[PDB]
Amino acid sequence: TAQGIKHNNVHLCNFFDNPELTFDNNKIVLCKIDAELFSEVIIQLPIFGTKNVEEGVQNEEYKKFSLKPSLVFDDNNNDIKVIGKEKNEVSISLALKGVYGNRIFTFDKNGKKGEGISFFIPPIKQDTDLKFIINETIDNSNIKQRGLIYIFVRKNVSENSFKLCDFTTGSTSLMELNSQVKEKKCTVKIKKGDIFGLKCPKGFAIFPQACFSNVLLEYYKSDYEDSEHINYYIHKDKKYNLKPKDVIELMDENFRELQNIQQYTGISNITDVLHFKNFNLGNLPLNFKNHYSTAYAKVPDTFNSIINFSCNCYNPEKHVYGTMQVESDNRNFDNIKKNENVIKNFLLPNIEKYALLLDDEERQKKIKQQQEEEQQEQILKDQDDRLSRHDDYNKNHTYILYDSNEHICDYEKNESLISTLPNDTKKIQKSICKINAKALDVVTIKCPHTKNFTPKDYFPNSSLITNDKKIVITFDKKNFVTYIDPTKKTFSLKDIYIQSFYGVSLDHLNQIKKIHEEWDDVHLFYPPHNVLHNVVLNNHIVNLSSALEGVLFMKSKVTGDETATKKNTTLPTDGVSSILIPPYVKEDITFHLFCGKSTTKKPNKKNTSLALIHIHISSNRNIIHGCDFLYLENQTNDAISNNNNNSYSIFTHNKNTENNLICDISLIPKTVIGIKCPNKKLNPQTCFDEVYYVKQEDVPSKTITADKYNTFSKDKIGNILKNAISINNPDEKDNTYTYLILPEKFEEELIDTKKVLACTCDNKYIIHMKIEKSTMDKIKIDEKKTIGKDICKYDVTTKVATCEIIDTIDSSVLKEHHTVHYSITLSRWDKLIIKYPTNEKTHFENFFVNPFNLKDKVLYNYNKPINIEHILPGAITTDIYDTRTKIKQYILRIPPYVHKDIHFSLEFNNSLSLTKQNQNIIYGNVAKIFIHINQGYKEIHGCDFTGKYSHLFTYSKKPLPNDDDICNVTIGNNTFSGFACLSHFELKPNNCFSSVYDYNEANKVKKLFDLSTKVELDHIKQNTSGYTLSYIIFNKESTKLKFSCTCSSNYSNYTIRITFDPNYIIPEPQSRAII
Amino acid sequence: DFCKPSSLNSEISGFIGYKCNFSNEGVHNLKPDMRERRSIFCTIHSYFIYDKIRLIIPKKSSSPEFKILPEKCFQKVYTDYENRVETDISELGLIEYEIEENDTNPNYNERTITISPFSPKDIEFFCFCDNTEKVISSIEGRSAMVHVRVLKYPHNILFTNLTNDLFTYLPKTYNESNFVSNVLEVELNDGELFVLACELINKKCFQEGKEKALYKSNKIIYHKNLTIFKAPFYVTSKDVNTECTCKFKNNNYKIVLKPKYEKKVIHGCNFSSNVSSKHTFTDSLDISLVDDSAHISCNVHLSEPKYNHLVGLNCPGDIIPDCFFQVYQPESEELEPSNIVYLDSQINIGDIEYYEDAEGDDKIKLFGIVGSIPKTTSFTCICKKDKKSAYMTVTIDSAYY
Repeated sequence: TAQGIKHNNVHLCNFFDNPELTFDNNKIVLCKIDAELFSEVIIQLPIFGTKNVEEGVQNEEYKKFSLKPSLVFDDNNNDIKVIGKEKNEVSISLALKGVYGNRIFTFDKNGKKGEGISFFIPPIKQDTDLKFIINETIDNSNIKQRGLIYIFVRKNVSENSFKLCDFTTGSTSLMELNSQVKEKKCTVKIKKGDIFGLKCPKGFAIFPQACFSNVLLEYYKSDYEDSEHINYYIHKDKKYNLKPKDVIELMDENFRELQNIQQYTGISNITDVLHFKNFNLGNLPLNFKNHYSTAYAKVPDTFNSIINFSCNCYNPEKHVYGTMQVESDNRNFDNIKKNENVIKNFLLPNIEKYALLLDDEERQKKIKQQQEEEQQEQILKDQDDRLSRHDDYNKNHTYILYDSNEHICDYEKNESLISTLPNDTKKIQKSICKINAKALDVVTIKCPHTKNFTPKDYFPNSSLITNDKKIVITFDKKNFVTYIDPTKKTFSLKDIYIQSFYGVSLDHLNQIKKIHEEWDDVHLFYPPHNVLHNVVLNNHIVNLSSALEGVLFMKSKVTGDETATKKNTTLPTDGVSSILIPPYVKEDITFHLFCGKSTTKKPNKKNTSLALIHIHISSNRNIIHGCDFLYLENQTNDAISNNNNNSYSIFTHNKNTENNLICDISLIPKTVIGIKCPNKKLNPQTCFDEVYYVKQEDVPSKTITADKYNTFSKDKIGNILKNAISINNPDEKDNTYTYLILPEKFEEELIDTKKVLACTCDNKYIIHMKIEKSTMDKIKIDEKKTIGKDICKYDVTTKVATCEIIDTIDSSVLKEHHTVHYSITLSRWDKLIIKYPTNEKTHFENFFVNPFNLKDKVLYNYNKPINIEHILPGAITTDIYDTRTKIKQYILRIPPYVHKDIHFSLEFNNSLSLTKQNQNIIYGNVAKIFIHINQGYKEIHGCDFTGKYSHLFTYSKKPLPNDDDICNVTIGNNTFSGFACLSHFELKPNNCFSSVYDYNEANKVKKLFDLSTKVELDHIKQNTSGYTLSYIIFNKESTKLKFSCTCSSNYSNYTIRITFDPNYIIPEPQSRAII
Repeated sequence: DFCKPSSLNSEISGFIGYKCNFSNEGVHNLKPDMRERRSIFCTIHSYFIYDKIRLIIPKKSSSPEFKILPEKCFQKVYTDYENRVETDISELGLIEYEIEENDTNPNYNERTITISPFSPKDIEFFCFCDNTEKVISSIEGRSAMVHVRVLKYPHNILFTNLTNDLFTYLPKTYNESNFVSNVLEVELNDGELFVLACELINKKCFQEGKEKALYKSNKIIYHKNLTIFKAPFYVTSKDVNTECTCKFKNNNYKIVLKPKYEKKVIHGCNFSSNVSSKHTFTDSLDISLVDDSAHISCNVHLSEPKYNHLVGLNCPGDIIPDCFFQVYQPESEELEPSNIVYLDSQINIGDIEYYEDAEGDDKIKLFGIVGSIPKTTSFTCICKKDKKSAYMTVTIDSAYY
């Protein structure tokens, strides 16, 4: 009857290799844990039954142990199990009030594998009794007990002080999220000494990682009630604000993990600076596919000031995420310098063009020529266009490679948007810069200056050595270098979870608890360093190296002075930096970055201003070419592990017939390759300046070696004849691979057919750049391009208007109209339909669409896509797929009302498709579409409930908390009416106006067709912006009846009263906007 | 049944509309934006019958750089657009007008002006919203202007007085003494504006009648105890009985309005074989009796300083586009949908007196022109039936431009 190995902030009871609690002792052997305060609880039990872990430490003498249950202990892991009265078990996540971090671990040195059982305590208000047994199993009648365990978690919280967002269930539940609904809200309110927790549903993971140890720098205001002041360093009651050494700064050749863990980091230290009791699952949460990503933390007792921040769940399978708002309820700023006094401002960028083939002085002498030509076509459309701007350019021009541009959001220029007002110091400012950048565009952001950390180490190295730091721990497909107490085996996965931020090398670990590390600069910034690397995401931090695959960090340039040298991308050290937007991007998710300023070294919201910057990046849908060597490593992992079903990569990864080291890549124009090799591991580093040539000797080339690529002779073209600009700067050790591209036209003069150049990477894989006569035949047959300007069809009795598309670019037909442009001018209420194929239909197996979606990515400016609702609100969308003919159709009915001249373009392309006829090859073609609308007529006689639609509906009801309305509408024949309600709302009755109440018939639900057979209908259940709309038009109805609808919600209701009556109260003014 | 005239224009929820919005969130904001560079004119060139023209501006506390010129518009307005010469709006000679300044919204300030059709002379006043001084990275803002050319109504005013108040500036052609047996009957010429003064009128004053089928284009509005009745440009019969009831002095006064019948020869085209219909057309070219799908056309032309003409088209079948709310742009070798344009913009007149009728399968589209067009204009309406098409063209070469 005693206690165990309770270790205050850590809890452990090791029965595997602990002399205290091992079978070696012939006396009482048991342990007890009074766990508490969001701290880990480790149980390191012996092997129960022959398990596939190791041998020797699990010899025959040590193998006769067994106790129920012997469940799965490999990489696949279920919730930790706790034994009960019946000698059976129950899940620990329910035995205790919501356990998290239930993972198994083993020791590696000398193969001392043991079934380590770690789990982090959740909020608990009572003393919970969990009891185990430890039993020896030699054989029947020889089963003898030798110990037991007893977990006795204690009270540490109260129901009132604990707030939780159980995202699994509720109106805000994230499970129901789909392609149409992406996010739902939740919040936790915490006053002095409160408790907050997060629990993403199964299938989600918590981001940003290390939360809440480091969180957003949103708000920071002091409170007079505080009893202890703040220091911002490792001193006082906090233990953070130091940087790693032996994980990222000290590397060796054998370290191959550098680019595989650049996922999420770089968050600020405020919560640590604020003494917050932060607990996190590090960068590797539970196996969330069958577990809940959960975390907990507590408000510090001695600290009562104001802070704001948030963290998010995430899942890319359905583009669904959930935001978690965290704030201090003790908001002691409700009257001074709060959100009301926070001035909101906006900024526009300065635009230039990147030096794709130019140098420094060219920035002033030559890039003007590049800049002064692109916008001429946009000017032509703005002014010259009168009917329709077809693609009449068919000689002496190129488009794809010339669209590169550069954008800059300088705040040192616009000091007013980030600095305090010179005299009106009674307010604080907030600013937001918007950049609508596109592919092949360099984005460089300028902000105030703030520098990085500077760790230190000290020790009297003499007559002493530290050789007890050689051990690793393996769990969940990964091996970690960590440390263990020699006797008590007291450590933590929390230490492992934070090991991404710390490391130990040599013998210098003297007095770490007292550190006052500071930056070399004073100004506040978020993130502290490399903002363009750890890009902000509004209220979320992510690393751009892995989040945006293929991104290149471009060197900063404050000034090209006489002392200029090879600078770097480090921000905000010099306040300048640059990145490149890859042509291919996984998703359209936008990114941000924060900038700030202050007066002294210890400032806050009382003496600081906040600025924001926005840069948009386009998505992509077509897979890249090239070999991903890390994908070959993933294949070897698939050999290693079995639960890697999600084997998805963004590269086609062309495969040789028998060989894997070979990468037979064909240099095809109008294609992008993605050969992925870490940093400059590509060998030779001068490649392709120095390459090795092998010849077509073996068609499969199964018998090849990478080391052979060292002895070859080259006398063709030359060595230094063509030079390009720098596109890889290894100064940042987290840079991506080089990019290779080609223009719209290609030349056949310099090709070598029966020989291939090669380069090597990872010492195993071989790159092969080949060219085939098929490409030359394709270009020689496709160069002769014919363009036809056709017109569409229509009807007036039905008010229909549609074009013919699919019958034009068939690749199995002889072409005399290799390209066709379709322009069709429409008006209000016109139902446009677009028929296009996919990359599966016969003769269309390689069809792709540009822009990347007809419904949400149309073009508004020349070669610059934008959503339809951003400039053409109230547009109905319906994308469908045919059952048999593999035909994709879209509906693009124009909104009833338009206030300005409108003309947008959206194209198609089938040049990648071909077919074989009579042993001859017939290739694909290209097509384009243009639409013209102009203003509308008889603006909607209804009411809007979203505000932004104020120019489309007569009434614009801006929603307010617990609002009510009576939208009475009286319309006649040929009169347009409708309403718009928020998507999150529910239409009661459903499907209005399709089925509506009756004003006079006791609000009886009546079908729209039954009410009047001449009523055309069209509905928008949801749209991208998040609104719901309904449309109705009456056409020559010989009756005057009434009906009603109602938009309803928990905190908002809107009633629509409708009566049909011919009338005219318009003098036809039709307010004339010259635009 | 009976209510004061002014109450008939308040029977609407929310707002009545017809606002020149130049706020930051308005129709065309003046903020520096790369998305637009052209000038802004919310011009409404037309007669005004107590019509509401409203200017929406951002709050100065939110946009101090946003200027209002004149600062008290519409209380003070400009008369010289090029020179911006400020004069009090009352000095313009506007008759029985009123202005409002509504600021019951934290997001914007509203200015509303109502103008009566009783100005003795044509009045043109301008208000300017200037944001070009917003120097953001040397990106100047845009300028907006509200053009309100209050044209004196181009017809005589037949005013009848049945109130205890005096209208100083009205002709006062008729009064209570002219009501025989509490009934007054008057004749109105094509387009004449009839005005009745009465404190208590029926809600259907001049809105209903016995033979007023030809009188429906009227934009009947009520204000200052006055009921304004804008006669349509064209009628087909003399007996167009439009009735109203006034309760002045507790007496059931009856007012009857009828046209000064003079059928206007339509300076248009008639593609229908029914050349003896209720309408008369200058040009006629029957679609029938035409074989081999032979196309027909008729080039109608008009040219006069002032226009009191009737232009329209009569043809069997369907008109593509459905004239006259949309008509083809004449500039094309083939007048296909690519040339679709609004007639209100094609001939630069928004006061077109539309008049549509149908006889069996014959679609008749007519519209009246009063005044003059600032520029020479032309339009074409195509009539198609089965396999044959008829081309209608009007060229209105007014003495302008």
